[PDB]
Amino acid sequence: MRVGPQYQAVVPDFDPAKLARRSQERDNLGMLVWSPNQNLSEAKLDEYIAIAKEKHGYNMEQALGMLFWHKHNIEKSLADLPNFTPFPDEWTVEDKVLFEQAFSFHGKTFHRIQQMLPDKSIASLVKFKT
Amino acid sequence: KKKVCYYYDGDIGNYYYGQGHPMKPHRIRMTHNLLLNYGLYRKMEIYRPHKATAEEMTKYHSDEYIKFLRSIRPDNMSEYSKQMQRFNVGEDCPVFDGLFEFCQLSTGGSVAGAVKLNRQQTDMAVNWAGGLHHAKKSEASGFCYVNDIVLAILELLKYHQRVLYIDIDIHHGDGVEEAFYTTDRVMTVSFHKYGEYFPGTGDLRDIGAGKGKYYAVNFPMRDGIDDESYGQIFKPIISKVMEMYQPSAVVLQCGADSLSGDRLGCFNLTVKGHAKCVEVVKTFNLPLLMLGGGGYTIRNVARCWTYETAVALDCEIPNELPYNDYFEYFGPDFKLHISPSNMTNQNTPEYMEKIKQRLFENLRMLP
Amino acid sequence: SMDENYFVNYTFKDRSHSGRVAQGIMKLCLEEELFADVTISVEGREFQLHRLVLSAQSCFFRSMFTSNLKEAHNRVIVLQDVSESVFQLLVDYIYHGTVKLRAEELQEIYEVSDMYQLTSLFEECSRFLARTVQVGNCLQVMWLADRHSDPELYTAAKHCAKTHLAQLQNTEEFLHLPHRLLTDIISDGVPCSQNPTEAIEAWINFNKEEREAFAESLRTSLKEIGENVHIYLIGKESSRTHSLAVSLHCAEDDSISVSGQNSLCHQITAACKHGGDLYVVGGSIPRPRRMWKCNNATVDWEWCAPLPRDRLQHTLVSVPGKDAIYSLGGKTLQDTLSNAVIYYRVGDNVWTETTQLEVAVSGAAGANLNGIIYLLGGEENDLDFFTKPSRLIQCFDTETDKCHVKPYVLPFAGRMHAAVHKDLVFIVAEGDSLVCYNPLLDSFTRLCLPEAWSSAPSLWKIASCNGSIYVFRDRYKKGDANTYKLDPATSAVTVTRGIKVLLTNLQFVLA
Amino acid sequence: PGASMDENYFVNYTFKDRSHSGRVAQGIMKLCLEEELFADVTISVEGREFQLHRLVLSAQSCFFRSMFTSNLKEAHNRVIVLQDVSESVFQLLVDYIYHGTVKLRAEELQEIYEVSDMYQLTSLFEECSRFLARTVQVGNCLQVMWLADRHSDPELYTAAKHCAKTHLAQLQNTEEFLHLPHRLLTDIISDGVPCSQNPTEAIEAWINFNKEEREAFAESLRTSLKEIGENVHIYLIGKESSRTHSLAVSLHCAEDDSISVSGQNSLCHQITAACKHGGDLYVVGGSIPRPRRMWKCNNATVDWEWCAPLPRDRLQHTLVSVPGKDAIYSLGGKTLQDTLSNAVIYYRVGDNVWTETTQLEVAVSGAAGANLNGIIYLLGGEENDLDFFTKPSRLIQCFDTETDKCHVKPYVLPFAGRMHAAVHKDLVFIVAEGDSLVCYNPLLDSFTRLCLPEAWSSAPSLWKIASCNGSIYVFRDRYKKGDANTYKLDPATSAVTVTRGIKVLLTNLQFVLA
Ligand SMILES: O=P(O)(O)O[C@H]1[C@H](OP(=O)(O)O)[C@@H](OP(=O)(O)O)[C@@H](OP(=O)(O)O)[C@H](OP(=O)(O)O)[C@H]1OP(=O)(O)O
Repeated sequence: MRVGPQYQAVVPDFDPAKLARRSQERDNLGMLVWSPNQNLSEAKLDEYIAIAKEKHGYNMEQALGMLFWHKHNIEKSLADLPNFTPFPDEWTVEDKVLFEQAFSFHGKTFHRIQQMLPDKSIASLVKFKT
Repeated sequence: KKKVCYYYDGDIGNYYYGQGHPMKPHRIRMTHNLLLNYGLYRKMEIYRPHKATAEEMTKYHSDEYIKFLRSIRPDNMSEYSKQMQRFNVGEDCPVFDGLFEFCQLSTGGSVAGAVKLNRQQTDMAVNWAGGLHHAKKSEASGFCYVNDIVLAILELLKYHQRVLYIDIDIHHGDGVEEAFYTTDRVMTVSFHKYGEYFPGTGDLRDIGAGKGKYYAVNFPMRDGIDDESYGQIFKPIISKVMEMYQPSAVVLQCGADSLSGDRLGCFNLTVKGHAKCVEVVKTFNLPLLMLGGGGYTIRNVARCWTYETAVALDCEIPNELPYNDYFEYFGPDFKLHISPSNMTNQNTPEYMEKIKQRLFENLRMLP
Repeated sequence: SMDENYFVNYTFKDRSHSGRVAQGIMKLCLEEELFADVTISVEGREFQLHRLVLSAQSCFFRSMFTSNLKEAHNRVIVLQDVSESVFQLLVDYIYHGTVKLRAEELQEIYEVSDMYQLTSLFEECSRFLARTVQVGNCLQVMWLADRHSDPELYTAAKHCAKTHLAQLQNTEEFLHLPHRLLTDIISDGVPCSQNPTEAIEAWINFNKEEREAFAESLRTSLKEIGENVHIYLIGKESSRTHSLAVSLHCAEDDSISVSGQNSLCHQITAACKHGGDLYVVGGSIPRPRRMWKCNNATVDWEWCAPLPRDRLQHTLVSVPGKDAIYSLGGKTLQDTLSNAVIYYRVGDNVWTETTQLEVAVSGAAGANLNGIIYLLGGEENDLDFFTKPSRLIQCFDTETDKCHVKPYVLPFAGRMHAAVHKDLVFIVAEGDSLVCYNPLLDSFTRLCLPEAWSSAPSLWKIASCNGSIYVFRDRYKKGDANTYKLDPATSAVTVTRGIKVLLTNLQFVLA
Repeated sequence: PGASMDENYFVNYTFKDRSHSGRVAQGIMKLCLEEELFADVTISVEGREFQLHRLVLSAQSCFFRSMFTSNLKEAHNRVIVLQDVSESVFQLLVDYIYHGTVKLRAEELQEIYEVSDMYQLTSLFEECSRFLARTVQVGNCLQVMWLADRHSDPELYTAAKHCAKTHLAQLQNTEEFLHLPHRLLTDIISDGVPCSQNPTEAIEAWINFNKEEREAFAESLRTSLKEIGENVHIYLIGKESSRTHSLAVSLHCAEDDSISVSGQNSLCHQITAACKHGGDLYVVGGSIPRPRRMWKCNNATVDWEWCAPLPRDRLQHTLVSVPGKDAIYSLGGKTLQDTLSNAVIYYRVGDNVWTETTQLEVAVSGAAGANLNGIIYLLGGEENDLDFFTKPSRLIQCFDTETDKCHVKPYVLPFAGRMHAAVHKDLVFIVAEGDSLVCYNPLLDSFTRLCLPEAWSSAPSLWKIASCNGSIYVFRDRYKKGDANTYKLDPATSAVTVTRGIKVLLTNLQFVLA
């Protein structure tokens, strides 16, 4: 246990009046992606998720984000998914074969795998069972 | 019927510490998928955390340390060898691609949750990407570079006179205890394994220095503690701390390396015995910030954090895991709840009672 | 003890009585030889002996003297099954308690000790015979142990006979041994390289008139086993910079060969060879508590339970008797010597804590002798917050979970490597010295190593296999597989070949 | 114990049996006593025939060896009679020779002593001499001194001489002292007698007994008559109920079985340890958190030259004085960090320097200390367990001040916790809570236990013990109103009496030092 000014943190000064003063402004951090709605029915949500899945390959997260986008209204969400379908990472069979060969040569060193796979970022290699 | 907020960034799982490093940022992606497929995702507010700027980090950390963190890359490790030696970066805290972005996301989730709790806009805030409690003011320790718990508490201290920090990681929360060692505005309670163990601190005789004396509680443990003993010792201590300290906000660090069958831990807890702590803390009706921590058997971490998030929402989930993108990780039982091993509990009732009585005596000296 | 007080009356017991009595007996009956009441004539030489000592040392002479007969009570006793030299040896042992044992007269002393019921001498001669059993006397020693009801000598001779069965077939002594001894030989499990089937057919074809009826029982009890001899050579190669674990197989002619390899992707702080598997402990320096297990068949690494504590330079000892791996001593990450003892149950995959060491050491060498762990050398705790080389021996008795410190000390101090050959521990340290330690007799013996390699003060590692000790060099010069084969009986070293894996560094040698 | 080179365990080596001597002894005992075989000599004592073995007798004694060898007529004789030994004494000696253990009694002590000296039974003779010196008193001090003169025993001679010198006043008019030899009287007087004995009157009476021949010896006695001061002291300090100042009381107890106050001193410092070295008091004190102020200033020393403070800040440490090295040892203790300490330091009175020494095997605090001929015994105290707390201890530790080595005895004390020890005649008397008193014989590694009067045992009161001239005084920590509860114990007959007359006003007793 080290005690010093370069080890401890500089806590603020207690301001009883300033506690319940500034909690309405300044900066709200984070971006809202989904918010529950009580008026929404469970069955309607399940049906919308199922149709979004077996209509354009929308997972639960993407369909939920789309529903939040259109003010939690299913009708305007079932007629907006085909406008912009979210094509996922385009991993061609050739690129998968190169990934397998690079893994065989080098292993889990994605830095070396990127040398022979320069079109893919390291985050794409880490994201990419058998 | 409280309100729970959830912070998650989709790219947090694509950061790789390195080959053979026990720390896998992928345990949060599987937790998120289990939450999505269990139906708990639809029950809370979901936020995309902001990237904490370097100026926000230097509220606690030194400017030189944050500048080194921002400047170092795996490509230019040659010019910084003295800096890496000084800042404790490279051996166990490796230099990997996207290190600073990982730190920014982990810190931003916690700071945004603290801000949300400050404005009375939520009753609970969850961030499983945070909880790095080993980082020091000007150096890295224990797989951690930036201490986001300290910055989150510093955000909370703007609005709350007293903040209580509880740590149920199997390791001592040395980074958080050191930062708030000489202040009484934060009381740091820690349950940990002691005796020739990482990080080497957390003695029963460590109670605070100067103005913050008696405001640091430490409960050393032995090997193989189970659900019954942990429940017997957790609720009384926490109730006594509530009675004496009387805090206004709580920060709970739910480290999952105290579970049974961990790759780096030696306790014998289960998922239910881990979430009993969350159930007990939730009964005091104080603002709560639930953060992650350790945990090196990844499927157990996912199960534990999913069950704790269900506990926070006051929602029951079946023992049968649903279908998710990582269904092959949870085989062959495909159950949410785990079973304990057959290790012996070295925490005899006499030892536990002596430690509890000493802690009770220490807590009664609070001004 | 309640009415006893040192001011009126109490019981005084002299602790030096037995030693004084023994010394007086030796001094009176050796130098001056008075009060001789009996005469023993062996091969024409008369021994003037005392029947009190003879009856106190053996039940044979006690029953001869008490229950007197015609021969044992007239004037003299004549013994005809013992020669003069061995009888003089037994007289010296009886009167003085110290005897010089030579291998040239070992069997005769063994038999006569069995006849005269000198149980301690009998046990020592049996241990000597089990030490020095070889191919040419294997079946003779099996006969001797069977006739004299010696279980341990029987198992030693039978173990030596099963591993050289191929060479035994062409011998008449194997063709002439009866059925039962052959069942004991076969049942234990003969290695496949010895061709047990050919031996069975040869024995059954030696005389087919009254032996073919035994074919079914002999074939049914036949047992084949894999490769039970193994040495592990964890070290660093020139090309692969992570690590390398190399397996070694030793044949019946004492030659090592490489039987596999497995690269290690982690950094290792301790290693062990429980059974036929390899256990490594490591991970990182702040937390060196992760454990892995490897098998030559699987070519993989299975993670085991983590250590309850993280220490550096701890000792890993395998105890097959209780099926556990022990971790004793070590040095914590705060530069503090540790005295904790923890063991790992292989069947349960659980670590447990035991009683602590009397003295906290680090870097010690570990050896298991029939369920007893010996901690040799290492690093002791110096008074001025420093550490100094250690030269003491600690004895952790596994069965009763007790620890003791031997009053005597090792010839050398510091870091050393130990290997268990037969019932003895071979220890090697820096300085071209090889020490054979006998823990039952509390004695040491030095084997002189040639000074050709004294210029380089490198570490030395020793491993044993089926009758010889292999000595390894830590600092291998380029293109030189320098391994030497030691024969303990003649103390003659010999450069060996057959190793073609360029291991620049030798970190661990396991059994 | 080096590693041999001419011996290897695969060719030839030397086997030594470590169980040979015990087996030989057990077989000798069995054959000779349980079955009575191979007897070759007969010894007749007072008409009783003993069937013994010449080998066992000659292996134990040189008298019997020279008696038996004797290669003439007197060697090969049927029955040999012994005339200077009684039948019972010879039975005890035979039991000792054959079994190695004997039961010693004070009624036959002198006979066994003489016969063991005659028969060259060295260990039995030494044990009998220690027993004889243990139980010497006025009624046999001169007789024992003359007894040790014929047998040339220095230790017993000095013990009897000290006993006779301390009680010279009672022996001055006795009949035996009148016919004392001149050399014996010179040895008694020249040692240094207390001033209360009046040696001048004794020598005058001795001269007046025979003035014709002892007149020439008169001058030598006067020249060699040296006297000494009073050093038989008990230093007990304590705190009064209504006063916050510790008062140190010095006591002098004479040979007349009476103890009285010799003086009082007042100290205003809280005291954590104290010791009695020689005739003066040594006190260790200090204020929190610096309790290492060794005391050099008071009205008895009138000096202020900074007695060397202890180099370690410890509490509940043991102060044991070793007059052989003129040193005071501070062993064990508990440090301010609530951790037990195993540090040993000593303080040379002439050097005035504290020096560190080897550590103890275990760390204890509150352990009783006793010095027995240069060996320090730490008894009881508290030891760590459940490794953040302490547990009462029942361990014994030895610290040889000559070889500077520390050992832990295999056995343990019959009780555990906080104890007080007093050394009385080469024995350690240990008391604790429970009204049980234990006598410890380190040489024989045995305990004996007396039960102190349990009439008042419900009170949570501590017991202090201090030896004085053949009697043991037991002090009660919790004194009653108007009752100075002090008990005098005589260890020979285990009779505990009451010693009203000592006017201690100390309600609480902190330290009792002797
Ligand atoms: O040796 P480590 O660096 O500690 O990691 C390996 C492995 O990683 P590598 O393939 O890079 O060696 C992990 O797989 P990934 O995380 O890379 O997919 C996997 O652990 P998880 O299952 O938690 O992902 C495995 O452990 P396991 O045996 O449980 O598969 C773990 O350890 P090993 O050294 O035992 O292979």
